Amino acid sequence: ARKSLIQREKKRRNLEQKYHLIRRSSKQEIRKVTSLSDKWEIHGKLQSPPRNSAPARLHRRCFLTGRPRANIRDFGLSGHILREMVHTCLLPGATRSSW
Amino acid sequence: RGTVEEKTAKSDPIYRNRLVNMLVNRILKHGKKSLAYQILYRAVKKIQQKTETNPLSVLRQAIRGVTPDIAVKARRVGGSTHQVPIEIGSTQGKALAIRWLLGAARKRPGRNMAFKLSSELVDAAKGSGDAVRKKEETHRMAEANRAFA
Amino acid sequence: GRGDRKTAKGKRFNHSFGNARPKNKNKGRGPPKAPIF
Amino acid sequence: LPGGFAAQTVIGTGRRKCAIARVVLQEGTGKFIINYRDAKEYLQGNPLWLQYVKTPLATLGYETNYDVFVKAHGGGLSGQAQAISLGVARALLKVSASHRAPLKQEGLLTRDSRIVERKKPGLKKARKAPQFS
Amino acid sequence: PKKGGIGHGGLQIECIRIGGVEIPNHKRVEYSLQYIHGIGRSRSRQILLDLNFDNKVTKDLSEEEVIILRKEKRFNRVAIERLKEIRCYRGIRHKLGLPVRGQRTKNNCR
Amino acid sequence: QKINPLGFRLGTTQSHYSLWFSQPKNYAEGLQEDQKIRDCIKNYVQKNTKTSSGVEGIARIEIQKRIDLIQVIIHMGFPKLLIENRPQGVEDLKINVQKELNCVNRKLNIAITRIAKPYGDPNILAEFIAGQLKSRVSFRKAMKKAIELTEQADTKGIQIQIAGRIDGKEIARIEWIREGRVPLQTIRAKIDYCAYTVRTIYGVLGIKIWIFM
Amino acid sequence: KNPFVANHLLRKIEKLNKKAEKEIIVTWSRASTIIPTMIGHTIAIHNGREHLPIYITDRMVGHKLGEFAPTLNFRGHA
Amino acid sequence: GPLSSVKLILQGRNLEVSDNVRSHVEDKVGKSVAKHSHLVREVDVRLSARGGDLSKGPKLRRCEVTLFTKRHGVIRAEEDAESLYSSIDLVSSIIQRKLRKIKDKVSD
Amino acid sequence: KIRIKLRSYWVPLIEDSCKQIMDAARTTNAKIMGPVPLPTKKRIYCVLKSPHVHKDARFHFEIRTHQRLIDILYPTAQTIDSLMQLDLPAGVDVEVKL
RNA sequence: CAACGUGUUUGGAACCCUGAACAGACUGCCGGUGAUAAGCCGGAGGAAGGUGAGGAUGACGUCAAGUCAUCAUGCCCCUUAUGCCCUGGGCGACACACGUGCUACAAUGGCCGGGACAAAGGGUCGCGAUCCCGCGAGGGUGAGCUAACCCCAAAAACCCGUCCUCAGUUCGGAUUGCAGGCUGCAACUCGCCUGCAUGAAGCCGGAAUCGCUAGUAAUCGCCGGUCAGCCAUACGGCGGUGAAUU
Repeated sequence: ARKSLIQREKKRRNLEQKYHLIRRSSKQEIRKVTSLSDKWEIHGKLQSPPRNSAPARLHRRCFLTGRPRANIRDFGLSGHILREMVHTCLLPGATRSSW
Repeated sequence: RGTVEEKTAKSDPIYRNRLVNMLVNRILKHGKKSLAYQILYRAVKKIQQKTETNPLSVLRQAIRGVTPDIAVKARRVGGSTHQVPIEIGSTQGKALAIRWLLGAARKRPGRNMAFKLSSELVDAAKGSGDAVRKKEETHRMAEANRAFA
Repeated sequence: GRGDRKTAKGKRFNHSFGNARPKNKNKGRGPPKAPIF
Repeated sequence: LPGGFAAQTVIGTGRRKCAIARVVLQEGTGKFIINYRDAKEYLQGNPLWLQYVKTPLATLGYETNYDVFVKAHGGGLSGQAQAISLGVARALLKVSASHRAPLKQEGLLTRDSRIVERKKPGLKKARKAPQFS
Repeated sequence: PKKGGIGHGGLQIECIRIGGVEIPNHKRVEYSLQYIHGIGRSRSRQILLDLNFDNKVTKDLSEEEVIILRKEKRFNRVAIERLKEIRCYRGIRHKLGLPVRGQRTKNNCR
Repeated sequence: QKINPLGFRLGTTQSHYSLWFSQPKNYAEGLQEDQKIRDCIKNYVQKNTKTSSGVEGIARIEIQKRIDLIQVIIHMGFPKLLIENRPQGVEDLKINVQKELNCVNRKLNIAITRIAKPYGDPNILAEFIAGQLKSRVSFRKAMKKAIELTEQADTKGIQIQIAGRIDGKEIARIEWIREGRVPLQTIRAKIDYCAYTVRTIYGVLGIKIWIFM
Repeated sequence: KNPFVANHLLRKIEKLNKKAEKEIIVTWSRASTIIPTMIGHTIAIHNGREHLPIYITDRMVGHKLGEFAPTLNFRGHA
Repeated sequence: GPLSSVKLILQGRNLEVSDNVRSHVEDKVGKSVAKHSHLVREVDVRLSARGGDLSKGPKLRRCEVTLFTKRHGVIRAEEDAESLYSSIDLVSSIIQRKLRKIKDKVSD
Repeated sequence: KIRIKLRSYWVPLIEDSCKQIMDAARTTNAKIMGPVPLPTKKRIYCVLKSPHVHKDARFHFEIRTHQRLIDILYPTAQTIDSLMQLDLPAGVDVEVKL
């Protein structure tokens, strides 16, 4: 896409690995409500201040071009780029079968 | 296109008849062949309960009174549309016969399809109901225009 | 029919689970009809 | 039903589309078994299916003469019955091959090309197309 | 027969006939064939009067014909009070499970 | 419109290049690694021979992973032009390629091979007509020059398509010349093609070379 | 299970409901709940462009805030 | 198509349409296919403009009119003129010949 | 006692690589279970063909993961050194399990 | 495939299947027709007979067709902005119009109970078997599986019984209310799903119009992709039953 949005996904990924295990391992302890049910509402206050470290906000664009849509996830590439890395003998095993 | 490869037509499942198997294929609606099978053999077990002859006899004698010998083919010459009648073949008259018989059998209400096909079937066996009247109204139209060819 | 999501055929069409289309037929069922005699 | 055989003496194979069927054809009476059920209760009443099972033996008129308990899976019931039928035909070939001339003259040793065509992209059911106006 | 306030069903099969009542609970129709152990397949004809008493009591046990009309329209005068988007789309009779209304909203466009 | 030959013939007579066999998340990461290696080699030789005189013509970059060791073969036609003469070319290649793979510190052997006849290899010949055509030389002189330049160097059949905006125009054209058999449909036939984009001053040109061998 | 509150709105509760009552005070973050310690306060809900003053009764309790503020200025001769 | 006629459908591409434009459309197209006695189903009049002071190329106004009639097929006419009004009058003439082709071919 | 798995995208490489591994394993030691071909993990992908709007006429290509199980019976020291002697195949993924 | 009673415990490679190589079908043989030929019609053999079936495949070219929002780029233009970051909206509005699909309008039907048989896929941040709680969506516990092992996963139409057996109905399920659950910082605008409540229109459709020549049409389910979850009734596939007509 644009040059900004690739680095949007980059810096959003840096905020993911910044305190991924810390904040979501905290949520591993919040949802464990065996000890208490009514309290910890404020402790959702401590859930709050990661904002772009929400993994719901993290996309997966095509790394070679950057189309946010039609990313076949098992290859990491987009729709149309995936042809010319099959049609140029580049992807191994892409035997274009038309059974 | 030239032609169709000749034909393959098997006989009835339990009576070994090429007509009644044709009728069980025509009562078939979307693949439910065991149910159409069920409707036809409940109609035969119904027809043994109404009268006491062979169901081949009341069936074939019924469809003799539905089959037309001639029908209207609205043809064209020079842009002029003649309603000229052309003599229909035999197995074509079979397919049209159980066609009108079956669709007219899907109109008479009251009870399940065994009673419906039974009632319109004996009406074909007595010259009443609607299938043989449909034979007449498609038969008295080609009779009405013999002034063409 | 198939949109009738309060039925079994409707939940089978919707790819969901409720009373009428159960998992583990021992477990989970609506009220049972009693025509009797 | 018990009373096993555990061998492969006079076998026959058959396969309609996803429905395979292996048969063993024992010189018996006729109480014959699809996998571990009766023929009536497995072929689910009497449609044409049971009659396709009864077709090759009644071609030679060997209804009393044999007992063909069948091991079969895959596919649905009609094609499984057809694969039973051609299993009977290839089994009868492998006992008394002089029955080639009655069996092959009818359509019993052949195999139909019944195979579901694949969806073709831009269509809906390998021939069904979306309408346009 | 006649059931609780004014409403009643025809002379048909009993489960279906209780379905003909204004506003009963169909799962509790099925429970009213189970707690009372009423014979559902038998019609509304051939019912003992003790079974009719048990039916009228158990139908008093849950909210019904006029009562649910009253409370739902209480949530409709509630749905006049406090200026909500549901209420604003009922001043203008839209749909509030939210279809895309760029086309085809004719449960309410009429 | 027409399918491209190196895509079409992949089951037989044409082999893949990035020849390493893996699992899905590791497939995406291995494809990352492949693309950065081809980037570093292409950008490397383009820089360190842009300062040098002529064109290089690197056709294939095969990447193979037997063990934790990566064989990289480079198929250029003029391999003497690359090295700094003891071996220091391929040594500095190995430095900058080691710069972007050292997740698991696994060894890699960058080799280099010769094209048998460099005019007969459509990426190299497409680079030649790219270079001369990027200079101010007409389509006809340069394109016929590529044809007789090819047929002196033993090629069965050839097709050259040069796309729009030839010498001075504001209407795009296509100009293709063929000699001999180029059967694009025959699956056994072993046609190798290239599709190079020339980035000129008054526009973009497209060269597409099919070679039937 | 747990209603959801924006924490600056919680600090608006902890600022006005601890010291003294007040007025129109602005919030973003439309998705918050009612929280019956907010009744009588006027909350300014963002509607796409501006902030609206909406008085909060005890009848409005058990919902979220932007049901009260419409976002589309459809006057409408459609 | 003011009343009783085929159903009118406009398309405006690169063009803010006015009163005089679509008024001239329904009056010239509609009132020149007003002596019709045709139950044509649908008229799609797609009225795009291009070039000149808008972009690169000469000043163009290009109309396509398509009639999805019952009466022996579908027809379309695209003309490109210096003004909107010359476009729509010119397509109006073309569709007069195409409809007289249809009506006159229904003979005998 | 050892099971090695051979997965690839290429049939002459598993054919020739498993060919020579079976060759060396037979000529260096005793009886060894043959290569059983266990079936093809093959999977398909539909790629929207044209860049812009052409929803029909797409390009669905399929990747084929061939695999053979091959089992060597008895771990002998020069046989383990025979198998670990051969770091031969070009890409074919080999795995070890009991 | 077989035994032991509900394993890796024993045999066998004999069926099936997997998957590499080979063979086969080429008007090859026969008859007859045709300038002797191309062929054409039939017959035998054969699993298959005249492109066996389906696919991939798409010449020179057209529409100066579509794409400068996949990507690359000539030229032009903006540059303390036509660039960039963040929160809320919006792409989901709604008098109407056009198009494609799904559900239906019922007794070949609908419901309930009990029975029966698939294929192809997907899955180690996952798929999640078992047991318990809950009417349920779901919660916990988490054995087994890097996949021919395990799980998703119950296939459904179909068969056998009970009811309605002609009604706007036990057809149909729209819309709305109350109460929940899940995902995720967050579910109001704008997610899905469960439990109850309501039961709209709709009795096979005017003018016109579309798909299909056989395992096809019609019909019944299952899976995948993207994906935290979903708007999917779509798309890409896969089986089941399975025609009529030329």
